[PDB]
Amino acid sequence: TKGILGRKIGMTQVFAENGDLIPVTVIEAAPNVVLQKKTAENDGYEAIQLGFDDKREKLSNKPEKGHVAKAETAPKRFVKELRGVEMDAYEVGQEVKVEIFSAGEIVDVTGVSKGKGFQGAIKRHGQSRGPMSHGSRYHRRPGSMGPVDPNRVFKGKLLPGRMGGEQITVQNLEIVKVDAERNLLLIKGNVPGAKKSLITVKSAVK
Amino acid sequence: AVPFRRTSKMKKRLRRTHFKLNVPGMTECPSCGEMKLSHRVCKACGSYNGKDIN
Amino acid sequence: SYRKLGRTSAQRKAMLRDLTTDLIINERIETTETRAKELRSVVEKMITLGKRGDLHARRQAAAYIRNEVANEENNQDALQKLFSDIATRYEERQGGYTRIMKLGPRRGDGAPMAIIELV
Amino acid sequence: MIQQETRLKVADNSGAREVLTIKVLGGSGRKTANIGDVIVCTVKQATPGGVVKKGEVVKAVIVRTKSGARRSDGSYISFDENACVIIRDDKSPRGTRIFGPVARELRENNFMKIVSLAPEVI
Amino acid sequence: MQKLIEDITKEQLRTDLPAFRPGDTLRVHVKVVEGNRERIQIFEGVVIKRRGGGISETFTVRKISYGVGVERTFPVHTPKIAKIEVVRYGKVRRAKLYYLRELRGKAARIKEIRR
RNA sequence: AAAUUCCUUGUCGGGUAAGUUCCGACCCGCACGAAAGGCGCAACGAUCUGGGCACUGUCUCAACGAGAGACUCGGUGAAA
RNA sequence: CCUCGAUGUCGGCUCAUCGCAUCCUGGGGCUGUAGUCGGUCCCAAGGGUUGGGCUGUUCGCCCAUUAAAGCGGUACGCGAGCUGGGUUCAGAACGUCGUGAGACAGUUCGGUCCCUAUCCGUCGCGGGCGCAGGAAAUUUGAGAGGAGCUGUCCUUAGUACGAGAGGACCGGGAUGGACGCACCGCUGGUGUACCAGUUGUUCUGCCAAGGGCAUCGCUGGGUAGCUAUGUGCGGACGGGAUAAGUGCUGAAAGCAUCUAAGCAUGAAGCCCCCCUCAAGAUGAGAUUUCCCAUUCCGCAAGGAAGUAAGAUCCCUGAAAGAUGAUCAGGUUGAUAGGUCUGAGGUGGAAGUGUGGCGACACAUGGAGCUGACAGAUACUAAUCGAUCGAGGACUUAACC
Repeated sequence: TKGILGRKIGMTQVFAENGDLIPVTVIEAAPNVVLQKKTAENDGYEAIQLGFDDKREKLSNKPEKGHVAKAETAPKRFVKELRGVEMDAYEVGQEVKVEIFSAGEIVDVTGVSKGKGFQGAIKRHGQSRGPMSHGSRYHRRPGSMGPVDPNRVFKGKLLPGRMGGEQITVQNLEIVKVDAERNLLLIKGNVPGAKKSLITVKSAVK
Repeated sequence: AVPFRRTSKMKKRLRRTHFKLNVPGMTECPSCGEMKLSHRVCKACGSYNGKDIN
Repeated sequence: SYRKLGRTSAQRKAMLRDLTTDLIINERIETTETRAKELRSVVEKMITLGKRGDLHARRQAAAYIRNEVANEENNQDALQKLFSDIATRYEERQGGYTRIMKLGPRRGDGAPMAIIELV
Repeated sequence: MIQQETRLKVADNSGAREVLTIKVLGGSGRKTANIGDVIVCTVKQATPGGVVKKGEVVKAVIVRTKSGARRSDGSYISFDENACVIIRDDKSPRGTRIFGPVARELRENNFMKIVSLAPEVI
Repeated sequence: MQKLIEDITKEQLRTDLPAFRPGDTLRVHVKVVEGNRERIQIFEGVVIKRRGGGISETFTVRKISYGVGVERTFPVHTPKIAKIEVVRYGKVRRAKLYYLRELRGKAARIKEIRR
């Protein structure tokens, strides 16, 4: 189950070998460096930590410096592991590139969403509001709590609070273009997150 | 909209436990003698990153 | 974005115009922290408009700057002072004409005071 | 997008002048029928000579709309005014001929007798 | 990222279009596939808008055909348009000629400029 | 079948895709009726009821923007 | 029988939650089941269960859909959440009753719906402490939540069946409906420090050029951002154990028998596979890396007092935000503002010249201007400082 992790640059529009158009997200993915290989003999599972981007020496403290310096290219900004892979081809200190993907496969794309702040019932849960008129003073408001008899409101009544800022995976996204020397993936569709945010990319579980 | 029972003095003090104000972030002035906030002009000295402010 | 300073758009335009012309007059200004931070960009726009010197920039700066008297016994307005003396002082620099220095907070407001100076 | 309770131009010489939509054909409740789909409509206003009079319930096909259609090519069709063509219980229209231009999206469904009767297709 | 997006789009944005502004008449030869055929059909109209940039730039034209206005929007930089000819330039003051929807029948007089 | 009719959405017709409300006609008028006036009636009504042309966030279905509160800080500081 | 020192009624809106006596979908028995059609019964509550006309209406009747348009409980759910149409105050009138004042579960027109949330509750965000050191990261997952619905067409094939009409089970392929999640590249919307036109008056001494006020004066476009009606994706293939049912072998009870012993198969249902939260899971998990064992005292139960790894106070901000918080940065630096180069948007600036009597038009010139957009640049601001922060008990296996 191949996978890399990069950042969201933005959106383009790519003609695909015909008059037809493809909405494309452009993902810059620099070569990811393997930092450490979690094996079940001492960890109980099978995973591998991929690191991405390069921090400065003022930004990076000594625990990150040592943990990279087991097999060292440079201290890394985004460190995130992934599971369910073969382990003999992956080695510590090995670089994985976007060339391991091709322009035909089917991708799960995972990112942390945009933030919408404290924003309430109608915007948050997609529910309806009452009339603007005929004298009704009830609009933009959550609802009724529920029945009288339990003498409380039930658990999980959906209310105002904070939207966004959560990790969400879109499924079955399709690679359109892979660019080797400019380190790009170009994916059909739209991926969660604001610009320059971290998004990881996996071969989809079909 | 009406308090059913009075809040006891214990619950009153437990709610007031987060009502303190902290000490201002303070720094000794390099032109000496007085004590200043950080990133602010000293009131007695009239100096900020050296030299006078007039 | 830009700050709104708790007042409508026409009041904001009038207040920023009065503040930028009074900074051109007095060459140092005491305002609150956010009025200072919003004044900095507009005064640098006026100064780099005056540094060009042509009449189109003259008419733009006259569209923005209030008609207040800048010097005694010389009949020099704020526009003429800005163009002549400020460009004459400021050919060499580019960018960064202003300084913001924080002061202690206001007695009646607790509003953080601030000094705008022109170097 | 054509809703319930829309009045439409009638594009053929079937004797109908204006129609009022009842319910868009589709799933359980459907909000809209963009172009090409069939609707159930009543003849609100009628030509004095013709085969259908004012106020019976017919099944029409939408021909052209103000909010147009999106091609697979990324290009777009947008007409000026909403207009429809009455068909009868089968895929063919009962009008003798069609006025006005007709969209291309009728051709991908089996609307050969309308898209041939059209004087210009865009 | 603007230079990187320009570097990606630079290989496939088309180059042979003539420079037409919004608000002049024009003809588009669009290729259409009816019978698994390759034929081109012609659309003569006045350019109402041209918006966007790069590949994202789109433009639309408006043609009054048989008593009904038909407004057709293409992406500009597309392969499915064979060739674009301009026949008459126009003199307009707006950048987007939205009033030609309401105006109809030679109150919509686009004055030629011969440039 | 009315400001009066429970049976009652009386029956037929017009209007509407569909009309317990509306209009026109019949009269078995529970329980109209001639100064507690009967029946008409142009103009008039912030009256009540039914329909149509324009027009629209009233709605399908919500979205953004501005100001005053709300929220943070400084001052003063109640009530059931 | 509780409540009349007040327990707010019918209907509708907003929000749902449950039962199964199932409306659809799933799996089946029987048939007076020639095949989708049907009727009854069994298992099954996982999800779904439409818009309108009339009426104050639930309830009904009707039009047009749908696969289906379920029945009920929760103070005939929900009025410190909303509306007030009818009811159930004062006005007025019709029929009727009364000699009258008046009265009708008879009608009709009009009729003030108060409250700043203390405690539980629920939805979000923080501070503190704990986890026999102090930190920086990365995770295992007990345990929660969410999702879980279906049509149409083609082919299998006018094939099985049925003189005919009609018309399949099982299996593949495309595609849509309603919901859900994400994001502005497109279509659009908004876009009150963007651009342009223009009316009235007034101001900058006048012309030209501008400013103020008139909802942003109005009107035509519109950058960033937020956005749906726009775009992409989703509920799929599957595994285990079952429900009804179908069974295999097989005595009790030499036969027979799905049964007591054994052995299988079989649902949209249960548990996984999908997605998210999740070590306060006090049962405080695990891996990797860094500091590691310093000063005084009662001399040792242990105190206090400077530190290392590391954060913080303060400051520049946003991809975050009610404030805290999280994240990007703090002078060996690109965090923000400027300046320059650009993308986009308006659309042809001012000044001169020419044509004209003039309103005006052309040339200079895709010009001028430009808020949030992306690059370069140390020009101004993120200065000098201070604060918090480890030294580690008894037993076994085994070593200094």
